[PDB]
Amino acid sequence: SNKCDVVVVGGGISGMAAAKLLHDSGLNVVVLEARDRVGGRTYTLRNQKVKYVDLGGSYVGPTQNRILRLAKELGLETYKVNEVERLIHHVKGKSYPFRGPFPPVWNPITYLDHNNFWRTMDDMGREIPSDAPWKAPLAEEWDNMTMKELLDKLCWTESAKQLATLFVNLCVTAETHEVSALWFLWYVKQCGGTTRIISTTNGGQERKFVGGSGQVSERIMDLLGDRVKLERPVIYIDQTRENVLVETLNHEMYEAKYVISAIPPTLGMKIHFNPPLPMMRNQMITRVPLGSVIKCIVYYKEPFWRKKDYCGTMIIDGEEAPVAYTLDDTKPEGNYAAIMGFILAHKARKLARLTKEERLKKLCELYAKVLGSLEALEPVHYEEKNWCEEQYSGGCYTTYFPPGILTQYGRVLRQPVDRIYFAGTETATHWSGYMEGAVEAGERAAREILHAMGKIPEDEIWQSEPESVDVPAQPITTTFLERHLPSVPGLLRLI
Amino acid sequence: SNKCDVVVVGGGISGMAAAKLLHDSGLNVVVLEARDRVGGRTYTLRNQKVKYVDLGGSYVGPTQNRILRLAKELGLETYKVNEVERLIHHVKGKSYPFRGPFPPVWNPITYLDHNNFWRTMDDMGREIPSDAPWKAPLAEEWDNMTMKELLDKLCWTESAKQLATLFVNLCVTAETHEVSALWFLWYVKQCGGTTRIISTTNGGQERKFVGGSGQVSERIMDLLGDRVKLERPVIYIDQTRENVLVETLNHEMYEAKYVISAIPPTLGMKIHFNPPLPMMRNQMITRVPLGSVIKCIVYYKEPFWRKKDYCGTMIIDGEEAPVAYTLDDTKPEGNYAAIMGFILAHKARKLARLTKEERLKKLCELYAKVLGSLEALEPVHYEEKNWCEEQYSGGCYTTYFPPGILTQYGRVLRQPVDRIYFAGTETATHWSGYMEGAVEAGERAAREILHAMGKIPEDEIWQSEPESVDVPAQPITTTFLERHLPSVPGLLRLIGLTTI
Ligand SMILES: *Cc1cc2c(cc1C)nc1c(=O)[nH]c(=O)nc-1n2C[C@H](O)[C@H](O)[C@H](O)COP(=O)(O)OP(=O)(O)OC[C@H]1O[C@@H](n2cnc3c(N)ncnc32)[C@H](O)[C@@H]1O
Ligand SMILES: *Cc1cc2c(cc1C)nc1c(=O)[nH]c(=O)nc-1n2C[C@H](O)[C@H](O)[C@H](O)COP(=O)(O)OP(=O)(O)OC[C@H]1O[C@@H](n2cnc3c(N)ncnc32)[C@H](O)[C@@H]1O
Ligand SMILES: O=C(/[C]=[C]/C1=[C][C]=[C]C([N+](=O)=O)=[C]1)C1=[C]C(C(F)(F)F)=[C][C]=[C]1
Ligand SMILES: O=C(/[C]=[C]/C1=[C][C]=[C]C([N+](=O)=O)=[C]1)C1=[C]C(C(F)(F)F)=[C][C]=[C]1
Repeated sequence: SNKCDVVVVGGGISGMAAAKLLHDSGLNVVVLEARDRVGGRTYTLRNQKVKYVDLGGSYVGPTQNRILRLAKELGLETYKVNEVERLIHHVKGKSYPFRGPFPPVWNPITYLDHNNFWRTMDDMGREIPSDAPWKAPLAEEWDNMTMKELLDKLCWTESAKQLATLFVNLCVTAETHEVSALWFLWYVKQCGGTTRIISTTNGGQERKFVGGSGQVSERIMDLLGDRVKLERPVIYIDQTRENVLVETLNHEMYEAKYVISAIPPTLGMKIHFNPPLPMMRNQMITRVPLGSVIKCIVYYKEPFWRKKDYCGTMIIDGEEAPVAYTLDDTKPEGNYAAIMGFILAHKARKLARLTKEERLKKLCELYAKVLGSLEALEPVHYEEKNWCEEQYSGGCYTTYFPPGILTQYGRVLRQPVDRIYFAGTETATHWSGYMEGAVEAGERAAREILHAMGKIPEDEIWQSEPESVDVPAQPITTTFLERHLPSVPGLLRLI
Repeated sequence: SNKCDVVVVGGGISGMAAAKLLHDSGLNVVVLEARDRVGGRTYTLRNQKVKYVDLGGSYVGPTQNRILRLAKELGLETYKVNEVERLIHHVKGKSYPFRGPFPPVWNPITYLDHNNFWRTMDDMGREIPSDAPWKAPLAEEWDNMTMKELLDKLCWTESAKQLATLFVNLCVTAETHEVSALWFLWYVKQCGGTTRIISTTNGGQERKFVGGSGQVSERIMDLLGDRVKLERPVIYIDQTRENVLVETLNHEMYEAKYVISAIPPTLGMKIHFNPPLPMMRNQMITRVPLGSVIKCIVYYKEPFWRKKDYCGTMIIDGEEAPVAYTLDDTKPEGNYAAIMGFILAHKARKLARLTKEERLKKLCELYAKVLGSLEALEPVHYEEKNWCEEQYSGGCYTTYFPPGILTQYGRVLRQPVDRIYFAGTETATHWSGYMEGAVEAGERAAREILHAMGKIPEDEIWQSEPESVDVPAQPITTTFLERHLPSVPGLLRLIGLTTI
């Protein structure tokens, strides 16, 4: 057997961040990675046509201080996603350009309904503990409803319900009827609320890494050398003896003091456990699917949309459109002009039966309509990735919780099982679902082990992160009218 | 490698029925079973205090002709569960004895609401094809609602909503808010509807096997001999070469022409696939949990409840009650008197924290109150099994579908993946979730392979089953009033119109 201090299962950002922290503390770590690459739900493809492209997780922004610090230490730089010109909201077959993060509305009833929807998402979130959403005062009530039920109650207009639906589909790559209202409300609040999660400027989509986010995992693999074992899917963990035994599919055995599980929760099902897992974890890992998305990048000769004072952001309502959301993916130098779009949730499943060339035609025709430009019909290149097909991800971006699961099983997610500690972005308390949450959870799991070893005190397990000097956060603000305008039923109670 | 025609993954009733059919057809089969025993979600415990007891699946009944036929061919016999005396419905801390399968209501408005609830479940079921529920005309609308939402729309009384809640909890070991309305309506219709699924006499809970249901899998293992490999959990299936390669945890390799996967769909996640599964199955097997249940059997000196004209059936509403449903589990000889009860859904999670002795105490106190009998506080023995702890089951009785999954992913549940065919009760079209459905699916998967091999024509893949001569099925009937009485909103519309 190969003997080490800690085996880390998974070489995504979380497992690499955990392995780096333990290595830096002087422990002998091994990373066992199922794939022939590191990075997991991050994947940067390089070729002459694109230079580089993120086909998985890409964006970082203010308040994501851990991923920004880790990347800076590994030598990476960010650049800003283009948001100089106007965003577009495409509604009932017409483009409405706008500025500011929230698509505006002009009808006064629709205005009250939209304002109340976003305000209510944040009001509900203020009662949900980031580190324990099952402790929300209405946890059971909210966990026993889907987001479809909540939007049916809250939205008096079809306009608000359609945009709220798009919000859920885009944020969590899942239908409103698939997901728990408590879990969705927690998910938004633990990113800093509605404005922060939906924003490019001053929010989650502000920046990308120069050369791709895959460099985070690749550069930690560079540091660790042959401590990273590629094509070593873990099949078996045995905790019955003095040392933990970890077996891989290619017949290798690893012996360690402790294990970090840095894989999506449900992919724990791919490991046979001795002794069996405790009942609550045994069932939990069958109840926590990942969402569905195709990330598609269409390349053009120039960023032609900018000539029409459009930044390349499109928010596209309705069933017919394959893509509900796009961002400008042009490189910081103005070259490799491109539009990134997502095919979300049921559409990822519906449109997966098409060929790559058929998806490209649908996207170009959509973009030609929304940007009002024939130039959209002349792509020079195309790259896409359907994350639903990945055996060792299960989907993207993250794990969602169907109704009833977070209150019954949520407490299990980061509970250690003897000498197995749990990392992965699903176990974070701030930007869970993101690269930021991956770093938080991997470093916290590593520090749980250092505490178990008697190397650090209990109060050092959870550590605050200084604000980035390069990407400072501006405050989220609201107006008097936003805070105090009535809801639609509120306007009716006054009549 | 060990070479054969067909590797069957899983030695539950479904894999064992598949293996038996293939063996009987002259093929070389191997069964790879993870556990040190066959039977899976069936498990018959034998000891001197109980003689035998089913801690997993137990009951069979009219219309379950495949399991009856298989068991009969293996030399097994059935007996009837005791339903001679009155059933009890316990609600708001009082017991109401009754006869007939449905707990009755006297309040006229409540009666309309109850009648309409059961009628509507079956009316909706008649829109849903057993072999393709996603083809129901309103499949998307019904799949995008939980059963909680459906009961909130349908039940105009708390009485009906509370009974309907217990019905879902007991039938599918899940909460109403956990499960798709389309899936639940399918599940009930593919068992023959509300009356058949809830009934003891003339329904699913009519009979048990003398000596236990585990004998089905055990007697097939006896016929197959050393073809059944115990403690062989499958970890890897490789279809990249001319023969399929199947690898076990204990480092054995099996080579076959075809594979039958006879495990619960989500337990396919325990296998690494080369090439990877197609996208739809890859995601489906992360979306289909099994329910939660502890099956608990309390033994007594005598079946004392019969002396009070109670058969031992208790239908118990109330968050405080650990157990929502019981049956008499006395042996057919009248000895080893016992009450079987289920701890369902969230209660199986909440009460798993307790010791075995603490659960026995809570159950005895409950039974004493419901039966009005101090004798219930004098148990002589106790057996239980929490199925939520089983690595190689995932839960019991069966797999449930949360909202949105059956329409998006249901088409791939029994779609072959190259040379992998899918059995297991979850893939059945009649009594899916039951031992009957295990037999249907195992035999159908085996015939798909016989067809692939050119041994049988396509029209022999799906085969009807002659009715049991031992267990005749009475038809499900309704009265004129049951068919035509209005719902509560129907009555309100009649009132509004009159007064006009
Ligand atoms: C896919 C995706 C993700 C995504 C996104 C868009 C798409 C299409 N957009 C994002 C964004 O713009 N910004 C952001 O911060 N995140 C975004 N995301 C999500 C992000 O990619 C993920 O949150 C993060 O990458 C998750 O990291 P984590 O380290 O927690 O998880 P992982 O990447 O899935 O890594 C797990 C690794 O484990 C290996 N594995 C799996 N099973 C085994 C076994 N049995 N044995 C050994 N290794 C195993 C996987 O192969 C993987 O490398
Ligand atoms: C648990 C339970 C079930 C049950 C019930 C009450 C309880 C508490 N009441 C029932 C009843 O009264 N009447 C009835 O007809 N059914 C009832 N059920 C359901 C019933 O037990 C199940 O429907 C039926 O037994 C399912 O049979 P099936 O053959 O489809 O599935 P299985 O029994 O789960 O068998 C699967 C086997 O596969 C092995 N396994 C799992 N993973 C692997 C791997 N990787 N490799 C090899 N073998 C594997 C399992 O160990 C099992 O033996
Ligand atoms: O929820 C939103 C965006 C999330 C989001 C989450 C993860 C990853 C990414 N990304 O990679 O792009 C975007 C949103 C929503 C809206 C709105 F208002 F239309 F609903 C307008 C803009 C953005
Ligand atoms: O749905 C019911 C019972 C299913 C059921 C399904 C599987 C296995 C078993 N079992 O082993 O006991 C019982 C039911 C429901 C009622 C009612 F009406 F109260 F809801 C009254 C009696 C029975």
